[PDB]
Amino acid sequence: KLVEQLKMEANIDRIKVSKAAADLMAYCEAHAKEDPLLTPVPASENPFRE
Amino acid sequence: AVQLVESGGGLVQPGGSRKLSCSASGFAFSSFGMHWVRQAPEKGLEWVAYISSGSGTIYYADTVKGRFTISRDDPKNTLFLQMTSLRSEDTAMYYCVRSIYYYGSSPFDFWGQGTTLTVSSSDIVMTQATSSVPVTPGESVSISCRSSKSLLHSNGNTYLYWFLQRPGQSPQLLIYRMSNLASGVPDRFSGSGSGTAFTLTISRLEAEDVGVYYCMQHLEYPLTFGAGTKLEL
Amino acid sequence: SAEDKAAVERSKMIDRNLREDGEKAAREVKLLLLGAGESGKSTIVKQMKTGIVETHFTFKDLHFKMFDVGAQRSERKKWIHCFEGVTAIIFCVALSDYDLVLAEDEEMNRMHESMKLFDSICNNKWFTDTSIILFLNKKDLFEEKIKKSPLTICYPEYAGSNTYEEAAAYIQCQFEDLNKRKDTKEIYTHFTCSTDTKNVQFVFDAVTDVIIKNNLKDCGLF
Amino acid sequence: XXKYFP
Amino acid sequence: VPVLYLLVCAAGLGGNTLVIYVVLRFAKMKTVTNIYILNLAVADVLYMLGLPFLATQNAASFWPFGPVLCRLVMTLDGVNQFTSVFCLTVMSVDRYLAVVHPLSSARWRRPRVAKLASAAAWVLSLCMSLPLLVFADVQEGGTCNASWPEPVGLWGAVFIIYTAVLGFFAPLLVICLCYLLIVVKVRAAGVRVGCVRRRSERKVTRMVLVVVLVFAGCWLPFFTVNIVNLAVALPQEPASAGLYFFVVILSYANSCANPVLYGFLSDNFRQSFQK
Amino acid sequence: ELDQLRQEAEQLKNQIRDARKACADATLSQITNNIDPVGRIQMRTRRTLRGHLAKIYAMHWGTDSRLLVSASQDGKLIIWDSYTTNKVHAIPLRSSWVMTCAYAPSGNYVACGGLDNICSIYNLKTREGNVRVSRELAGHTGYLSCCRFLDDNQIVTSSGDTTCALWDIETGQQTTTFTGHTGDVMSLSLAPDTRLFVSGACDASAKLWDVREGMCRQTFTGHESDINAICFFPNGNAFATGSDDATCRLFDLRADQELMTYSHDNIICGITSVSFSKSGRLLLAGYDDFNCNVWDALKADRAGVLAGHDNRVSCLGVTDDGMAVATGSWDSFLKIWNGSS
Repeated sequence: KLVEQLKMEANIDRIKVSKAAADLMAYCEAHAKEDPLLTPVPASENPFRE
Repeated sequence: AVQLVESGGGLVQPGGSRKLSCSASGFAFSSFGMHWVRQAPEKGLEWVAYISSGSGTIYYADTVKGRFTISRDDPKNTLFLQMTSLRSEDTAMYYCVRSIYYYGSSPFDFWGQGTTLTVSSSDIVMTQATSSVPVTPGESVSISCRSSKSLLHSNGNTYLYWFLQRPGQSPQLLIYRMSNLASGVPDRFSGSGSGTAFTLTISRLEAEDVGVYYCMQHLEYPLTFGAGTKLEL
Repeated sequence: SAEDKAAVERSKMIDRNLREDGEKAAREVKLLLLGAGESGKSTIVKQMKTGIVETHFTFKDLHFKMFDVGAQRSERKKWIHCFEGVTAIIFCVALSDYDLVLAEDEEMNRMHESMKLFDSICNNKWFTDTSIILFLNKKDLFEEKIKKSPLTICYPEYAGSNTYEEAAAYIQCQFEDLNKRKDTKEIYTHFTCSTDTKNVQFVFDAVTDVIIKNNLKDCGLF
Repeated sequence: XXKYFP
Repeated sequence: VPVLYLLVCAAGLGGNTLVIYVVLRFAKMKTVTNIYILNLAVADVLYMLGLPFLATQNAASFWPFGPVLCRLVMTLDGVNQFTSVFCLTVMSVDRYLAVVHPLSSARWRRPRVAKLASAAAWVLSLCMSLPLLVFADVQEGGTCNASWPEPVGLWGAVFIIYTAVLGFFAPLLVICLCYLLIVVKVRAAGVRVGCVRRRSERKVTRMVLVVVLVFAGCWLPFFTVNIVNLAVALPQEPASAGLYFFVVILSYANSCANPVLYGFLSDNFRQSFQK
Repeated sequence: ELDQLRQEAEQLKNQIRDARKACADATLSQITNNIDPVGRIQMRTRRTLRGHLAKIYAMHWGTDSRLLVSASQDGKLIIWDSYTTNKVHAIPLRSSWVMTCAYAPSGNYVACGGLDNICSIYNLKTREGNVRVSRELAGHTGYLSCCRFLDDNQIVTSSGDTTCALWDIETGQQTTTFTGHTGDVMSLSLAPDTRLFVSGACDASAKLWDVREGMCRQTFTGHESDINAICFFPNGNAFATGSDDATCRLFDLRADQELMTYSHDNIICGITSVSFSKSGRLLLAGYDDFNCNVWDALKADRAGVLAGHDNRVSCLGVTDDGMAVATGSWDSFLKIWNGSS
């Protein structure tokens, strides 16, 4: 009962990861320059210029 | 519950000395930097002295350098200011104002009630031609000041401090850093500007909002005040 | 700015007060308490005065800090490494629990469980160099418990002397030699008695010994 | 004497 | 003999540099023991730097015509010779603060205080080397030998006796045998109440006794000869010159054995010695 | 009865396993081939927030990406001005056994969580001159393992017991309790939308939950040992878990499959902490082998190392704007890294 009513609660939309890789494909541009780690940031905007 | 009350003021024979005691309660003064601000009658405010959190940094007024000394004591939780050789011009309204200095803090927030001192018988300069603007309550009021040099520090903080002095009361911080509202102040007050050009904006004027406005600079070691806009009935 | 200078002064004030607190904290000796059930961990937190009991029993110029943790009915893997820096581990074993098998678990006279616990405790990667105090919790009643039933169903290899000398010469040695790393760490042992202060004097001596040993490893001469 | 012969 | 002296000097310099690199260049700092080890290592390697200058003993005076003879070498060498023992004494002092009084160490020991004591030792280093630099008489005969260009019967003797005072009187006879107090206290109380096996005796002896013995043995002849010949002057024979040929090497023995024994043989720094 | 329940559970297990494997082919390695693989981050230590004197267990940044909170075994909680390495606040703690901590969305309550089983909340921007404890969230039996913040009044905490709970700070009572796990719940993360929160446990399984209701949305499995670090993807519909089995597994919120298992043969030690960069591309995991590590989420390759820590790196977090990363460690140093070029 306790596990019978909780062993299956994911019936929304079964989709393929290969088809859903568009998430990362578009995230490559969603955060392209905002994050300094992937895209080399200029040192002027760097707040940690030691 | 914050309560800064001053004592040790009144009439003193010329050439004497007096100690200005600021009693602090309702807050941890040990983590707060204490200032002393003067105010000549029918005139603007003026700086007496300042002590940093822990007494590791001190400053003094150019016109009171050496003559005035300021000493705090955290055990007893009170602040002292000893002055010697009281001149005739050393007659003004003295205010005790706290300030905590850390990132995003609120310096010059709570001002004391103040005590008066009377006697018997380079730096930043203010250029304010207007000092009395009769404005009727109800509509927008725009106050502005002038500064000698630029305010934008490499830290990005334009250290401009606005204050409102109510008739028969103590000054209150309206917008510290020229852009950020203080605590316990209605949102109708506003202030914005770029470097030397800035202004203070109020959407609506209340009956209690009457009072003389003031501007303060904190970029350099001296904190020069000035005679700001005064609002009449 | 004058603001940033005051912020830096405040940060230096925090540095000073915080270093003072850390140097004071350093003087506090820590003792993780790991006796089993029915092991008189109580007799120890009582006469020397949810989740845990950080008993501060600083008594002889030593800032003692005994963490009695027996209320955590949870896996010990992910909170025992928090005691990496600790002077000694005060383990408690009930000697009288040498013939009482677990009613539900059907254990081996409630001793192989204690032996497994001691092996697990004395051989963690986080307790290689941490000394262990061992307390014979119920030695006083073990003399009576051995007069009617002996130590033969569990360990027939024991010699037998009909006295507590046999107890010291049968199971205490087994607990001592169970220490795999006999060089890095020392296993102090004591009989948990009703003495007013010996039960804590042995602890204090073990702390002072581990302390000196650690100081010898601090000035780069050990 | 010193670091040499006397 | 010059080849052996050069090899010994190079080995000592390399060992001290390795000790400094493991302590300072490996970021293994901000500990008073590490700071003291770094100071002693620097003092010993800098002291070593003067040995190759005196390694070529082919003529009376060295090839430099003054700028090196008494201006720099015979001043820095003496200063370092004093400051190395001045770091050994504070090493024993720090040992006493750690093992014996751990209840006030960090109150009386901080990286700031360690740097303060290091600078104090390095500044008392030139206090005795000032006569070796200001009162230095550039001698056309010999490499360099100053004492006082004036009355050496008293001035040179006073310098030598005060050198002995600053090299053996306090720093050995007090600090270096303060090490024995640690082993005495351990043998008396640390083990007797706690356990039965004397596992805390042999290892600590094979540290304290060996340090005391090596330092005294390789550091005593240099001053015993300088005191014996002060009154009973040693006659000039090739035997005396040959004896003095290796005595300086044995004086260097202290500064080449200190980096390996004082801060490298113990496992605490041996753990970080690798990589 | 019991046999019937076991049969139903086995039948349900087959259905969910087949559904997870029914995602077409989905050869991750074959299809995940893009032209932006991080070669070497080589982040240098821009600042060293020295001052902690014990193992550092948790660090959390601020909404402003400038103030960060840090918790260590010394019973100290420090708010650093990472911009200029200044200690804005130093809150002493009643319990020196913090295992996790956080910053309120208003960065005004930096409540942490420890083995005393209570999150004591600390008011930052108070009228008084000191930071004081406001309310303690008592009612947990196990050790608090991830104590987070939804808003100024809502906090959800993970405990040692196999149950998580959502609280009301004003009243101090659990408005909800989430009890679906079986073993020691070790970590818990909040999605950006603050509608679902995913928590991992020692049962080698992670489960989402609904904050409003109190029912687990769905479960995920696959780890061979106990989880000790979980974090939400910036997208909000994904998360990666760091277990003691020396691997990191990425699980989508909807799909029950594993995107990638980040591990290497040379590492025989588990992951202690996990955080994410604002790009959803730089998974930084604090391993037990005395140095942090930087994993990309696409190629599942070690695209960076942060070998600046003397002892085991125990916590790390990335700013809200991706500006920095403050990896704390058992060597008591918070190294704030920023890439330079």
